[PDB]
Amino acid sequence: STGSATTTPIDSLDDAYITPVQIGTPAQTLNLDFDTGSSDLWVFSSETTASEVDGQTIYTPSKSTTAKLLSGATWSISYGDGSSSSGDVYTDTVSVGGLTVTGQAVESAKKVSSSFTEDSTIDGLLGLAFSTLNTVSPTQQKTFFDNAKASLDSPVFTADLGYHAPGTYNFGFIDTTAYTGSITYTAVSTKQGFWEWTSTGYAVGSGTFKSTSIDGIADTGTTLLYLPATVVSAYWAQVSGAKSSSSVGGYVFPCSATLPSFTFGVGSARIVIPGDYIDFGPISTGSSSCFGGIQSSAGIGINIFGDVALKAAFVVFNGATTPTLGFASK
Repeated sequence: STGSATTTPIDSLDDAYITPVQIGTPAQTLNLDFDTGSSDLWVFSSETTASEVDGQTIYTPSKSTTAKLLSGATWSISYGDGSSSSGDVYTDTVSVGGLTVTGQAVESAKKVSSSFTEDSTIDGLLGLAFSTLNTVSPTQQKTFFDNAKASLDSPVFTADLGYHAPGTYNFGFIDTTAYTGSITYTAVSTKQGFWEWTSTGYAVGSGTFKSTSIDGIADTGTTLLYLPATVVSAYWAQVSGAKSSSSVGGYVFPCSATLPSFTFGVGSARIVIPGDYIDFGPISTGSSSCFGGIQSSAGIGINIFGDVALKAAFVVFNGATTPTLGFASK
């Protein structure tokens, strides 16, 4: 089997991407944030504290003839921005782009933090990291990909995120028309539960490439690119007026600037992030100070190849017995 679904930016800045997901019988379609940095599929639901729902579409398990309470199971998760959610668990039928999994754990939110409430466009998350990170207790549950894997034509999914435009998540096949040149594959460590890999270096604009190992995660659920302070300083030093602002919480730059590109290495290959991808717009409405899309990972504890980087590539998440990651230009 295979599946193919369009993923769409939630706003004009590509702050996140949503993908329609069918849950239950009859289908209830929710728009979920596909997140290769976590491993829980959770949804706003009829059980979510009413004051914490503001415009989201909810899953109502009592209206699904295939929903079954997973007795005794609870979940609770925190995210990189300090947002969180928790609740109980059902199993139900879940389909993404024509690909169906029966008995998928669907984690129903009883509580969500302010950040989720305030974002009316995201009805929940669909985790695509390794199932070892799944938070369901006392019996850990498998991700949608993990459940689908054996049925897929090939044990892979691909992320093709757009810049200010829709893109695609495919399951079970590699669309050879979706990228240019060849796909370069690179080793993955699953020891921390993430799609963790090592970039071979970077360049700023038309500058020379610096060969240096940068360990980080391929994370569709993170908006920006978080890299070591040395790398980030080198980038922003090429933008007149750019500075790190503690009050704003990162590098900012004059909105009148033309940003240089940023290149990252994948083995001997190179992915070029155009400068425009690094502009996240005014820090507040009407400001002429703009937020940068490359930020320091210092004090995160890990480097994160988020949407800013991933949207410059066609990315293969290869879930073979020994997982790997593939990157192609597009």
